[PDB]
This record gives sequence, C-alpha cells and structure tokens, in this order.
Amino acid sequence: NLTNTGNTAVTSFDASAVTGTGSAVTFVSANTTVGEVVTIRGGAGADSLTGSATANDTIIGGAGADTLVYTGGTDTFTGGTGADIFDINAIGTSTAFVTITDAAVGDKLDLVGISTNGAIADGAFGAAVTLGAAATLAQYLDAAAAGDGSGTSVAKWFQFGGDTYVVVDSSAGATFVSGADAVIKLTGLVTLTTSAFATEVLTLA
Amino acid sequence: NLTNTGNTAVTSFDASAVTGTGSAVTFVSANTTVGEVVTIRGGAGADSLTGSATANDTIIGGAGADTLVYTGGTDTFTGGTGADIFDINAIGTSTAFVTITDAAVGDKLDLVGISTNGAIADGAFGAAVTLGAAATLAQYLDAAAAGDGSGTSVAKWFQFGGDTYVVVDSSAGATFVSGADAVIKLTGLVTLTTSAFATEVLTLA
Ligand SMILES: [Ca+2]
Ligand SMILES: [Ca+2]
Ligand SMILES: [Ca+2]
Ligand SMILES: [Ca+2]
Ligand SMILES: [Ca+2]
Ligand SMILES: [Ca+2]
Ligand SMILES: [Ca+2]
Ligand SMILES: [Ca+2]
Ligand SMILES: [Ca+2]
Ligand SMILES: [Ca+2]
Ligand SMILES: [Ca+2]
Ligand SMILES: [Ca+2]
Repeated sequence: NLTNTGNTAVTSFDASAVTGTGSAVTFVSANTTVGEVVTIRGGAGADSLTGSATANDTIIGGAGADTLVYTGGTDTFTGGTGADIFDINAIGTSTAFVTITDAAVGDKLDLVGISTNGAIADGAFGAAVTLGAAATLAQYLDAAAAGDGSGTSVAKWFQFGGDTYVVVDSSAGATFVSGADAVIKLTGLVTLTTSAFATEVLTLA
Repeated sequence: NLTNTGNTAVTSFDASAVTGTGSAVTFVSANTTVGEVVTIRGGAGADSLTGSATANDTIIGGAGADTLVYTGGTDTFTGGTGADIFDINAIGTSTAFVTITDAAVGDKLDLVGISTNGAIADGAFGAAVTLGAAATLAQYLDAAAAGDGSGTSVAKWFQFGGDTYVVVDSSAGATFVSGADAVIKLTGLVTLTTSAFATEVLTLA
C-alpha cells in the first residue's frame, strides 16, 4: 500500500509483476496534468487502483479481486481474472467517460458515487432499452434518460454498435444532460437482463 | 502598386513571375463573396498583399520582405524566403483563423491589430504552455487563455498535434472565447522560447 501524495510527474505505475494470493497493491495517482495519459497496472493481489480526474487513465488489475476507481476523463478499465469491482465515483461527460473492456460474470459495478438524487433501483432491473434499426448513440442516450431523475436517480442500459452501455438519469427532461446524467461503456455485448442491484452495486450474472 | 477598388470578381491574383531586388507588388482584394477561395501570389519584390475578411485567402509572397495581411476567415499564409511580416489585423474565430505555413527564423508576427485591451507583453515571453499526452486543441486553448485579459491583453503559445499555435487573451474567464480571444496556427514545431516581442511584434529567433 503506497502513499503517493504530491508525486505529480507519475504517468506509469506498473505493479504487474507482483505475485501472492494476496500481495495487495494500493495506489492513487497524484497527477494533475490536464489531458494526460496515465497507465496503472495491478498484480496478482486484490489491488486498489485509483486514477486522476485530470487524466485519461488506463487501469489494469491482474488476477484477484481488484477495485478500479473512476474519477473523471476518458478512462479504460480492465480488471483481469477474478471478481473485480468497478467503482464509479464520477459522472464524466458524453465524450469523457469510462470504458470497461472485459466486464464478465462475477464483476461488479459500484454506482454509489453517482446516486446524485437519492439511491439507485435496488431491484434486478434488467430489460434492455430497445430502439430502431438505425437509432443513434445520441438517441439511445436520450431514450435511456427519458424519465424523471430529479427526486430519485434511475439506472437503465442498452446495446449500441456492438458495445453495451449503462446510464444514470438524475434529470428532469428526456435529454441526457452531459453534466449530471452519466454513461458507462462496456466493450462487447454483455447481457445485464438477469443481473441485480445490491445496494447501488450491480453484480454481473 | 495596383489600385483594385471595386474589382470584386477577382479570385486569382498571380504576380508570382515578377523579378527585381525590389519590383514590389501591392495588392488588396476587393472580393466580398462570402466563403470565397481567393489566391494571392507575390513576386521577387518586397510585396504587400492583403486579403478580404469575406474570404478564405491563400496568400504567398515570393523572395523578399513580404507583408501578408489577415482580415478574417480561413486564411493560408506562406511568406517565402526573406524577413516576412505576418500582419494580423483581425481576431478570427476558433474555426476561421490564419494558418502560417512556413514561419522561420527572421519572420515577424505583427499583433498590433489584436491588442484589444492595451498593448501586448513587450518582453521575450517564451515558455510554451504544456499539457498532457492527449490534451485536446480545445483544452490547450482554454489553458492558454486562463489568465485575465480585461485590462491588458496577453500572449501565450503551445504545440498541439505537430503544429504550433499563438494566442491573445483579451478576456476574463479561463474560456478561450471565440469572439475576442485570438488563435494563430503555425504549421510544424517552431520553438518560440527565445523569440521576443518588439512593440507588439514578435521576431522569430
Ligand atoms: Ca490484481
Ligand atoms: Ca481519470
Ligand atoms: Ca482482476
Ligand atoms: Ca474480471
Ligand atoms: Ca463509490
Ligand atoms: Ca431525465
Ligand atoms: Ca515577394
Ligand atoms: Ca481573409
Ligand atoms: Ca518572402
Ligand atoms: Ca520568410
Ligand atoms: Ca497591424
Ligand atoms: Ca481569459
């Protein structure tokens, strides 16, 4: 567990070679260079890797129960093998958002930090939003955020262009507003039909 | 020296074949067709070529001490050999701005006409604005205009995507405002570290 405060030149953290059941690595980037490429690599342990709001973090856990934290910007997450938790603590934009490359059965998606108004669903909330043969990503977003999230934030999801997306609606109108509504990309078609919301924590089934 | 008033159909001025130490050509386009492509070519002389605010002027001096004038729109400047002066008399937008293709040691950049509030630096003002490995042009602009230009306009510069940019901040907030803040593109990496501001006139060192 490495305290990293004030080490702001760091653009590559590579703990990938580390080895035990639980040789657990903790790291938090102190980088504040706007628009930086930062690479964070975990090891065999149950690692805890946090990026920077400033940065386009590529975060990769190894084996084991990794926690990858989103803070802002265009981030690329890969928890390798094991029950990884993708802890989403920022809203992002419509362009600067987190892509999770390898979301699979067992991995979790912790949305506690985007419950702007209240606290998410809590059900098994799992019928995909379906739109027309030529609906745009913009359209699918607007469709997903159609409801009222002013008093209570809601989760929805869809599949566009070969990738899977999750949304948090925290707004009035049927516009997905870049500011307070949130999108999360997941590489590939992953069916979240049967998957359930723990507290505000989605466990993939 | 050709008086050109009222010759508004002119889209190609080609004085390129002209020959002496100082066979000096003066031209000013009278063209007012919105969104026109106008081509202005100088000769061996110390030429004085002005475009149109209306137009996307390609201006090219030959040999000798050419003065190329920016008035508005998407302009492409090439002062050839010699101590050329790129006289910037308009602010432009964030899309319609001047690109200077061949800025080199000896060429000048006359910014007297964009000193909206007061009069520029006057120092040798020369540390490049640096941002992250994947900072956007939008980000670099906002970064460059971060300061307060309300009482006194300030110059800054950066290098994005293989080209060099110069900025004049004439505004309050850290938004580069398209209207009153100004950007100038220079093809290639040109280091303006050591280069100095005359009056409001930057001489490349
Ligand atoms: Ca690991
Ligand atoms: Ca980040
Ligand atoms: Ca893992
Ligand atoms: Ca995994
Ligand atoms: Ca959280
Ligand atoms: Ca809404
Ligand atoms: Ca010439
Ligand atoms: Ca022009
Ligand atoms: Ca020339
Ligand atoms: Ca020259
Ligand atoms: Ca001037
Ligand atoms: Ca400003």
